[PDB]
Amino acid sequence: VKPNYALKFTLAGHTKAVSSVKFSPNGEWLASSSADKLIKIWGAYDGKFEKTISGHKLGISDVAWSSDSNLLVSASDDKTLKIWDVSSGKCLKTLKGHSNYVFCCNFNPQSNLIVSGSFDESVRIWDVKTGKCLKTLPAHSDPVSAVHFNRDGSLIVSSSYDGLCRIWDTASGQCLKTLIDDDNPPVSFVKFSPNGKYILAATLDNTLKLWDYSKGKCLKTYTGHKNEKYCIFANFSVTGGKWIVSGSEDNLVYIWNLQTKEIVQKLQGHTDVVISTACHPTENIIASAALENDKTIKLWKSDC
Ligand SMILES: Clc1ccc(OCCCNc2ncc[nH]2)c(Cl)c1
Repeated sequence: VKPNYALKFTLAGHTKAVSSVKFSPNGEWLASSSADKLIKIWGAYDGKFEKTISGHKLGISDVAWSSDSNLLVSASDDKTLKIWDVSSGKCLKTLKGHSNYVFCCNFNPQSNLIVSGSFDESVRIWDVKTGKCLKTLPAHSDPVSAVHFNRDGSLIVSSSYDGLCRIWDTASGQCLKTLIDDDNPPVSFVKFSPNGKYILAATLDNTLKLWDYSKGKCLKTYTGHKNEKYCIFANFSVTGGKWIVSGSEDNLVYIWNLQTKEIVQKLQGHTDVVISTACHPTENIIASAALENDKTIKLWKSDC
């Protein structure tokens, strides 16, 4: 009914704020991106540093894995995304088209496509093999904070400081849905649930909400943490108990019971804002990463 996540490893190496951490789908690796313009790879189970991947000319806000765990895509302040072959370290493609900072990115499950969101208020859909932009979506009227494909890649969800979450048809580019609550504070993060029936959205009023989007209504609300300034990732934890996991501006990792909405654990250790968390695909392992005054990544493990 409660997990018992405890610190196992602290991963040090980035020289500026860490922006994002993601587990490879095959569970072997952790990738991290940073304001220090670098991507670093780490052992998911031992926390052992593996390699550094370089090339962006400015800081990196996001990194994501392909489904086969062989490629990474990164989103940078240099207005580009880059596709990387992880084993060789080579930049396969540089995706050019955004006219300002690229803030978020993801592969679709088939991993033939990349979606990106930018400060330029647009969402773009890219072809992985050619590196060319397929669609530019006039998605929002403020910076785009997050983009995510659903389980079969037919849908994209985006969020923005303009207070909206929007659902897009991947194939046509048409806006299928706009989610409005009773109010519209900036939306700082969004992603589909594993089954694709729900979306989880963070707003900069210290609140996480679980939405049934097809019915366009809020089902759950998660509070207790602090989130008023940063685009903090949130996760569905599914390997053990069903949790909601998120970072917080009080330097803690918050874990909620998905159903009761109660806080079931708060992980202490970081010394600055926890901007990013990730959940291991098969083991009860959480990765967390923190901002400039901390710079470390932490690996936590629970027995349930
Ligand atoms: Cl001061 C500051 C401000 C922002 C930063 O990273 C961007 C936020 C985290 N990325 C993200 N959230 C959702 C999609 N990508 C960092 Cl590293 C430092």
